[PDB]
Amino acid sequence: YDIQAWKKQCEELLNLIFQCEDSEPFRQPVDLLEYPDYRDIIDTPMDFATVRETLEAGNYESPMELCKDVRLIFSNSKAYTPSKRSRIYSMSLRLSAFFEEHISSVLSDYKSALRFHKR
Ligand SMILES: Brc1ccnc2ncccc12
Ligand SMILES: Brc1ccnc2ncccc12
Repeated sequence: YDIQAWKKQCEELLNLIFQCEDSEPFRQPVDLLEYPDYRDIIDTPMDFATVRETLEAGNYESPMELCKDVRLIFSNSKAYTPSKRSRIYSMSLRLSAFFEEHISSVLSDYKSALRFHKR
C-alpha cells in the first residue's frame, strides 16, 4: 500500500521504453523542420523526454497524469499519420501495447494504496 511507489515504477518503465527501438521517433519532440505541418494537426505535442522530465521535476501528482501524457504521444501519432500502414505509426502501436501491458499494475497498485489510506 505504498502511495509513492508508482514514481520509481514509472521511471523504470520509461527506461524500458527508451531501450526499445520502437520509441526512437518519440524520444524527443517531433521535429517541426522535418514535419512542417505538424502543429496544423497536433494541438498538444508530447514526447517521452518531456514525460521523463515532468516526472523528475516532481510535476506529476499521480501515475494517471503520467499515463494521460503517454497516451497523448500515441494519439498524436494516430492523428498525424497519413496511413494506418505508416512506419512511425506502426512503431507507436507496438510501443502503446507494451506500455499498457506494464502500466496496468502501476495504476492498480496506486489506486489500491490510496483506497487503503482512506479505509
Ligand atoms: Br521497448 C518495447 C516496445 C514494444 N514492444 C516490446 N516488447 C517486448 C519488450 C520490449 C518492448
Ligand atoms: Br509519418 C508519422 C506517422 C505517425 N506519427 C508520426 N509522428 C511523428 C512524425 C511522423 C509521424
